[PDB]
Amino acid sequence: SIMSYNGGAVMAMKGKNCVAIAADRRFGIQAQMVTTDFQKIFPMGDRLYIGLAGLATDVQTVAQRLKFRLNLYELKEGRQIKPYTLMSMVANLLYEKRFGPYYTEPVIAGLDPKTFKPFICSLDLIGCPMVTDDFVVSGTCAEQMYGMCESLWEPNMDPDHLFETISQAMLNAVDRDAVSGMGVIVHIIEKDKITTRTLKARMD
Amino acid sequence: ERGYSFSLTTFSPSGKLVQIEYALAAVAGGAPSVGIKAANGVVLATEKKQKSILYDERSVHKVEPITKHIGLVYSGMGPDYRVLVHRARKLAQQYYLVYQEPIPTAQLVQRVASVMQEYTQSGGVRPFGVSLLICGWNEGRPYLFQSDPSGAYFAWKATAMGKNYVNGKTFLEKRYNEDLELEDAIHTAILTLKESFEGQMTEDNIEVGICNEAGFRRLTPTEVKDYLAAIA
Amino acid sequence: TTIMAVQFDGGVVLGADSRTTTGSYIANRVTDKLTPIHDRIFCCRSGSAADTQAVADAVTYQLGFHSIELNEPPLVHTAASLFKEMCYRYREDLMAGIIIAGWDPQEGGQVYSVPMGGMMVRQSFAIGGSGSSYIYGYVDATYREGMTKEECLQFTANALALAMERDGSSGGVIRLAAIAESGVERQVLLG
Amino acid sequence: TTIAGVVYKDGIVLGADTRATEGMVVADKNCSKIHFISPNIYCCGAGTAADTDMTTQLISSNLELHSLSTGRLPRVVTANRMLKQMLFRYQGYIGAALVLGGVDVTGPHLYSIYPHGSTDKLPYVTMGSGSLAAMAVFEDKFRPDMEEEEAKNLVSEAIAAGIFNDLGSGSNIDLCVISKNKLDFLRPYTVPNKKGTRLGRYRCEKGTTAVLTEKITPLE
Amino acid sequence: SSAGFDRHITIFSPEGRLYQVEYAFKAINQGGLTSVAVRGKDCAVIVTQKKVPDKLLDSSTVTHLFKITENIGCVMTGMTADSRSQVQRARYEAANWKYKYGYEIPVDMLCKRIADISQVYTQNAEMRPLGCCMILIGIDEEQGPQVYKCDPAGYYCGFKATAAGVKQTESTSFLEKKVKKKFDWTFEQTVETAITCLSTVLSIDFKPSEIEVGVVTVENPKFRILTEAEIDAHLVALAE
Amino acid sequence: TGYDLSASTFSPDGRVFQVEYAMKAVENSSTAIGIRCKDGVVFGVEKLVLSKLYEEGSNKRLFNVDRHVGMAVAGLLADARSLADIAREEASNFRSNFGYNIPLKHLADRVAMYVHAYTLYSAVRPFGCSFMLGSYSVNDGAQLYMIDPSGVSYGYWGCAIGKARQAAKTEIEKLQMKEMTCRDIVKEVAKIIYIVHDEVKDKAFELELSWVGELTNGRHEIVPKDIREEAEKYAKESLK
Repeated sequence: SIMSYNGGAVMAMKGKNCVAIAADRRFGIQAQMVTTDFQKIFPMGDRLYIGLAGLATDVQTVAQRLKFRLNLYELKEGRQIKPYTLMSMVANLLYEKRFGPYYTEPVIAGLDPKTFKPFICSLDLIGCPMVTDDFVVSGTCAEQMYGMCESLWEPNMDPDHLFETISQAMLNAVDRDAVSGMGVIVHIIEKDKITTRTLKARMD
Repeated sequence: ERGYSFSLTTFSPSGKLVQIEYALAAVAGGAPSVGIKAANGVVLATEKKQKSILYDERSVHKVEPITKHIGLVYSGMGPDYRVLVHRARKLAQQYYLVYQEPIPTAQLVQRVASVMQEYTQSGGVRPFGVSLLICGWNEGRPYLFQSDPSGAYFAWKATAMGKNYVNGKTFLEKRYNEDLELEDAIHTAILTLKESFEGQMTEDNIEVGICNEAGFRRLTPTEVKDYLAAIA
Repeated sequence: TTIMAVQFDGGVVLGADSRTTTGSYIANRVTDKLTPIHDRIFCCRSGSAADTQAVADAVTYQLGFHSIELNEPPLVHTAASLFKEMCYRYREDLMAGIIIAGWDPQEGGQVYSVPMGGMMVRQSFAIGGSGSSYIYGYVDATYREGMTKEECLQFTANALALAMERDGSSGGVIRLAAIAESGVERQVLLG
Repeated sequence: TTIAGVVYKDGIVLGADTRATEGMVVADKNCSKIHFISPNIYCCGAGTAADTDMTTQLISSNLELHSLSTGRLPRVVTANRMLKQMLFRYQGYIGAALVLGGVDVTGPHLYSIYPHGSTDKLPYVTMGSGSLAAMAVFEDKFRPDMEEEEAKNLVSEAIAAGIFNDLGSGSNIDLCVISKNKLDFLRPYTVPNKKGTRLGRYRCEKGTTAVLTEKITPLE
Repeated sequence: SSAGFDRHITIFSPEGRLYQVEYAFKAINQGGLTSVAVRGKDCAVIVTQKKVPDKLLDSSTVTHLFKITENIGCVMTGMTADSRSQVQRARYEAANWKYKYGYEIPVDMLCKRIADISQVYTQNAEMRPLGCCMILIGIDEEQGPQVYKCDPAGYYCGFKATAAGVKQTESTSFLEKKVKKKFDWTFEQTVETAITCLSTVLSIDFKPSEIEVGVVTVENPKFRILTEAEIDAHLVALAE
Repeated sequence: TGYDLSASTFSPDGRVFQVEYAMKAVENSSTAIGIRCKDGVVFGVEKLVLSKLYEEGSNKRLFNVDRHVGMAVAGLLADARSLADIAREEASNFRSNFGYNIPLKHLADRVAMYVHAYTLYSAVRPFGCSFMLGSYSVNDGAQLYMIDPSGVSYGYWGCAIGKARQAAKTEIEKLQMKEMTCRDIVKEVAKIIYIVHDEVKDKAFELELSWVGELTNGRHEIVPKDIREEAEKYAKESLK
């Protein structure tokens, strides 16, 4: 399919007072890779990120249009954006192309700007929002990511075991996929700091 | 039409815009009003006298809601008031369809003042003759703003618009303070509305709306009779 | 779907089944297939459901506005003219089987036929719908010029019951209406 | 997807389920399918999930605009007329199957709306993929002018018939009871499907995953 | 105080006035007419004289009582050509309510939408502001009968006894002297005050062929224009 | 005066002089009368020869709007020609949208609203025309209408437009028109034209008579007065 033209995998997972998000690194046309440093996770303010997967054209295009609407929002209002407000903003942007749709499926993760409350959601390619309490996934290798997260997720987890859970979920699911791989990057954010780690994955 | 599209307002040799200063004269010759920001809410009160004993008072309303936490009064000419009300209603829903969240009161005045701006600069039309007072309790702290037919806007603690506003300018300066309750604010809002009213103030000569943190609400004449029941 | 219309000396008599189906499943078990437009003019509709509901609301808007200007009761031929304008213009887009009938002060009872093409014709009696082909030879061997009202209520009741027995898209319950100078007599029948 | 409604002697009970699927994979275990319209009118959605969401917010925006300009309580026939006239203009491209219910001055009113723009007023309706299973319970066990708990028992039975048919839900049967004065809204009304417990040891170690490059960035 | 073009177009003068609209308030008075509306009861009464100065001129094609919808009727004052175009918008936009919203338009909501059309003619220039006035009646469910009145300035209100035309200041002085005591309004009291107020202001004691009576009542909520015979029945009933 | 350039402005007492000015341009036009019998409408136009080179039936003021409707214009002739094409075009849309002939009560409403629109804006001027509308039907009888430049339109039994508007209807009203047949009316129209101003300040004129009713089977056409010549044989008998 068109979603299977470049591959990709984005996973988010909710912790106790923190939230983690991960993605792969491979960029390539259908069977031939090109590079291993393709960005799929974009910062939208502090303690609030977004992940994109699907057609690599619409990954870079939507991330620039959303940044266009964000900076105009944060200047007419002195405050920063709330995580629910971004989800309503993205779903508006996708539904405007109702019949010419962008081929991407976003994943939003972040904390509350005032309190510590984590937030995860994901959307369809036309903008049906969906908030959960445990994890959201998107990409070509979706079913592999559901099988790992249903077994490894625990309700209240420190940032140590949250890191080890989403690492073991992403490493085992992506190695079963063919068109995803070549490295995995992990952002784990919290109230005090932001930790970015890259994992030792199979480069085949 | 022919399609002229020339504006009716130009600069004086002194550098003043003449027509906008004329429209403020029509604002001062309107019905008096007062607004007071208290520590827990905002109180709006206006002065509604019918010209006869025939007019019904349950038909037209002065205190008018915009959203369920934003109300709006005026002091000017009645017919031009209803345009920007219906304009601000449709404008508030366009925020809500995009962001799925009720509009904050600071952001509403940003866009309504741009509407009143557009009739000054554009072609062939005159400006409004209506100043506004906009209220609401968004995110804990309540707000009270005033707009004018020039397109500007301010942020008042307590102010008065309409006739004898310089008397209510002095009276609210001596009466108001930093904090009260809502009930103290309605008491001093009628006492400054009793400054320029007629001989008899009833449940129907005044018309009062408030802003709780539970939302916007305008008062029925049951309470206003019981509130003006010898409480000054 | 089977619809029926017979005029007589006083006025007209209308009738239909219900059974709004979708493929082989009945979506609506009981359905008002006949629709008021003005106080004396009904129509019974066939074809696509969402099309004929949209057309009948537009004609009611236009005819209802038109009679308040004239301060006169509308003509039945005027109402049948408005369906012809929408169906002929928006052909290749609609599937409408409209039959217009009703009493008129100038002309008495009238029955008009607007099939899927867009033409208009006056008839003594008119049928339509999917199950109309089955009673189609019964009706002209049984029809007789100069009936009363009670004969026409008996005539259309036996006429609709044969298709409702037989056609799979038809059946349900019989809805009848008698329009005359006096009033409108609507009734729901089974038998 | 299974939604249903009924009209008892005083008001309207609506029911729905809590699953959204993608292909043949359960995407959501808890999706709210009963949407707000007005303080007396609610609506259930079926079909394309994003088409029902964007449609049910637009009409809910206009009725709030209409009733606040009028100054009185809205009518269900106003919400019917807006929806059937919107959907006809898109020629059925917007795939939305809706069940509309509310209590007016005239009383309770229940509608069913098809994505081409055909509407029906009925005492009881079912929509969705599991609508055929839920209509079995209605057509067997409906009687006119039921009581309160008799109606809530019927709808919770009819939705459960669709859940134990395929494409049911990770069942959290929802109910919205609309009466002349009281409004109810019950998300976990009945939870019949419980996930079994996990019986395995899944010992994770702080350091069982190799890291190539770490990075720390403080905040404030 | 003529400054710029304030005596000619719709711009503000000094002291906040604007003169072209308050020239329209006495643009009604070239009609030479007076209309009276009374709400007292479960009913509502319109009364207005006609003036036929010619035997060649017809009698049925004169009446200012205009049937808007089946439950809403109105009377028009001022100049005739601007009045009948105003009724065209009222007939038109009442049917758009029924098409868009699926029920019958309230009498309160209709007088708003009429006044907003008069607003843009006031607001925008090079557009003449329709020197005529409209009074409505109708039955609202759970509200009773109502009487509304719309200005050329776009100012509307709703009230019990209404005078329009030439003689407002004489008639409204008489109606307050009448409606200050809450007497019983039994649908013959309503007509008797509607007739005898106009019969004292104009001082005519008229023949049955000069006036009309529009009426609506909650026993027959249709708008209804009275017949020449039954106008005489109410007329000899007050002949004491 | 000094307030009367545009038609979009009011006078300080509340009227529009551009409408007032255009009415008395019709006053300088020659007299055209109209009268209806119990089964039809008879028109009549006093039309004067320009010099000699007129060709006996040029530029006539008796128009033919529909199958059963025609006009009796007076005023600026070229302005009435464009106004007649509005009425010709209006009846065709009613035929195409409703399938039957236009009622005359509705046709006068559609034209007068179109005349009304030229009385509002500054970009255009009011029309300088006034005219008659006659028709006949078996379901409605005969009707006769009258439209001023302001747009006020209602029905008469007899009327006159021109210089001698008052001087003609002084002796229209002494006819018992409710019971006369229209064939008797034709010789009675002939004297009313011929009474007022044959050749006093003018030189010569020529008579035109239009004709609609039951005798024409609903058709509207000119009289056969080349047949029997009975107008001038009977109107010229009033010399004594």
